[PDB]
Amino acid sequence: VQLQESGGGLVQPGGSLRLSCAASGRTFSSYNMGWFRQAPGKGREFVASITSSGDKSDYTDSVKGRFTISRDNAKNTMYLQMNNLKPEDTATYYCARGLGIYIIRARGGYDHWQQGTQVTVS
Repeated sequence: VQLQESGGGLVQPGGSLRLSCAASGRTFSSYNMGWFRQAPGKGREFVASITSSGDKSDYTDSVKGRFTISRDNAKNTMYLQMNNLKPEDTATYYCARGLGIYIIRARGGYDHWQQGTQVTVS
């Protein structure tokens, strides 16, 4: 296991949830880290990602202004703060990471994947 997700569960529409993703401190700040999500019968949609240093981040259009990705390199933990949650956001959320040489938007850059956490908006 390279990545361990926390957070998830049930949320009311308009509510908030924080996801987190931990990895080893040895190499933590060498990797971009992001979140993808998957609804049954569909593919893995990019949600957000953040560069190794935390200086750059990006988001899929439908979550801009609602979700914020951040990382605490000191604590070896990355976060997705999900605010104003909507039915469209129900999915399994996967933490992913890839070497910092990749641009964060490159799907092909994500080497490691967590097991996923289910988020259901009531």
